[PDB]
Formats: sequence, C-alpha cells, structure tokens
Amino acid sequence: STGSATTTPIDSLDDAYITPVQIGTPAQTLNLDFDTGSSDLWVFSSETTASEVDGQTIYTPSKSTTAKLLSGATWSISYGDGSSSSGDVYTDTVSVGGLTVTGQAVESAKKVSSSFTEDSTIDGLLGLAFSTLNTVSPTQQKTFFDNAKASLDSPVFTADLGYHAPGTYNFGFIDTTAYTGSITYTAVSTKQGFWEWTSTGYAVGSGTFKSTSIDGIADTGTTLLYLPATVVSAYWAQVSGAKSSSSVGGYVFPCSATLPSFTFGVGSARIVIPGDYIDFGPISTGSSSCFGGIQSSAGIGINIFGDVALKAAFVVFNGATTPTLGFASK
Ligand SMILES: c1cc2c(cc1CNC1CCCC1)OCO2
Repeated sequence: STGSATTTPIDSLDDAYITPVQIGTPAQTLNLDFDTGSSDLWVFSSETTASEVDGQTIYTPSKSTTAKLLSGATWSISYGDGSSSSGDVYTDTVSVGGLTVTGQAVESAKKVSSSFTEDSTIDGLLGLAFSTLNTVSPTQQKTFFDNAKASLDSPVFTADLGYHAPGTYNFGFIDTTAYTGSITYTAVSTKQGFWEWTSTGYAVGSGTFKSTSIDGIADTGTTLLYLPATVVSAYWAQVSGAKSSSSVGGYVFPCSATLPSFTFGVGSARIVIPGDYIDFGPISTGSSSCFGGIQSSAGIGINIFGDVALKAAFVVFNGATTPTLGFASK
C-alpha cells in the first residue's frame, strides 16, 4: 500500500505545515502537524478543556463507531519550545492520503498549552519519530508510520515541504519525479529516538565549504534551522547589521538586507538553502528588524535541521531494519 497527502503552510512565513488526516468512522478530518521529532499522534477533541480550544477542529470519539477507549492509558508531552499537551487515549481508524491504519492510538487532549490554543490552524500533531519516544503510559503506543510499515510497498516516507507553497508527504514509495539529481543517503542513529544524522559541513553564500561533522535531527515539526553557535555566527557575520538579540531571543537582521544562501553537506552532496528561506520577517508588525531562520542550538542541547533546511530538499525517511535518511535537491 501507499499514501500521498498534500501539506500546506499555516501562514505566510511557513511557521508550520498542516496535513489533512481522516480519523474515525464516519471520517472526521483534522489538520495535523506532521512531526518527525516526536512520536505521539494527538488531537484537539471533545475532551479538551473548553477554554483551551480556540477555532480548532475537534475529534469526537463518541461519534466514531470504530473508536475504543484504551482503558487506563494516559499521555503527556513537552516539546523543545516549552509547549505541552496531555490527556487520555482511544484507538481508531486513521487514514492519511489513502493509506489506512486500523487500531491507531489517537491521543485525545484534555489539556493543551497556550501556544497550541493560539494556533487555530493546528488540530493536533502526528508524530513520525521512533515509537520509543511515544509518551503513552503504561503501554507505549506505535506511530502511524510504525503501524503502517509492514503493509507499505516500501518501509519509507518522504517529506517534500514547499517554500511559501504546498508540498507533499508520501508513504510507501519514492516519487522519482519530485527531485533533481540523485538522493544521497546517510546513516541514522535511533539511540535518542530521533532521525539523528551527521551533516558533513556547511558553506555560507558563495563561500568555501567547511568540512565539519554536525550531528543533528531531521525535524519537520521545528520551524527553523538550529546549529552550533560557531556556524551560526559565521552565517550572520555575512549580513550587515545582523546581531544576536537576547531581548528578542535570537539573531535579527535589518529587513532591508539580502540574505546569503546556506549550504549543508550530506555525505559528498550539498543542499543549498536560498537566502529567502532564512527570512522570518519583522519581529513585530511594522518593525524593520527581521527574525533570522538560522539560530544557535546552544540552549537546546541538540542541533535541529528543521523546516528551513528540510524544505530545500526532498527528504526520505527510510524505516528499513537499519534506518537511513536520504536528501536530494529539487
Ligand atoms: C509547538 C511545539 C511543537 C510543534 C508545534 C507547536 C505549535 N506552535 C508552533 C509555533 C509555530 C507554529 C507551530 O511541533 C513540534 O513542537
């Protein structure tokens, strides 16, 4: 089997991407944030504290003939930005782009933090990291991909995120029309539960390539590219007026600037992130200070190849017995 679904930026900055997901019988379609950096499929629901719901579409298990309470199961998760959610668990039928999993754990939110309440466009998250990170207790649950894998034509999914435009998540096949050149594959460590890999280096603009190992995670659920302070300083040093602002919370730059590209290595291959991709616009409405799309990972504990990086590539998440990651230009 295979599945194919369009993923759409939630706003003009590509702050995140939402993908329609069918849950239950008859189908209830919710727009979820596919997150390769976590392993819980959770949704706004009829159980979510009413004051914490603000425009989202909710899952109502009592209206689904295939929903079953997973008795005794609870979940609670915190993300890298300090956001959080928690609740109880149902199993139900979940379909993405024509690919159906029965008995998928659908984690129903009773509580969500303010940042989720404030994102009216995100009805929940669909985790695509390794199931070892799933937070359901006392019986850990499998991701949608993990449940689907054995039935897929090939045990893979691909992320093809657009810049200021829709893109595609495919399950079970590689669309050879969706990228240019060849796909370069690179080793993955699953020891921390992430799609963790080592980049072979970087370049800033037309500058020479610096060969250096950068260990990080491929995370579709993180907006920006978070890299070591040395690398990030080298990038922003090429932008007149750019500076790290503690009050704003990262590098900012004059909105009048033309940003250089940033290249990252994947083995001997190179993925080029155009300068425009690194512009996250005014820090506040009407400001001439703009927020940078490449930021230091120093306060995070891990480097993160988030959407800014991934949207410059066609990315293969290969879930074979020994997982790997593939990157192609497009
Ligand atoms: C918070 C934490 C997350 C997440 C999504 C959220 C929701 N607010 C984000 C801010 C920009 C838009 C989405 O996906 C993984 O970790």
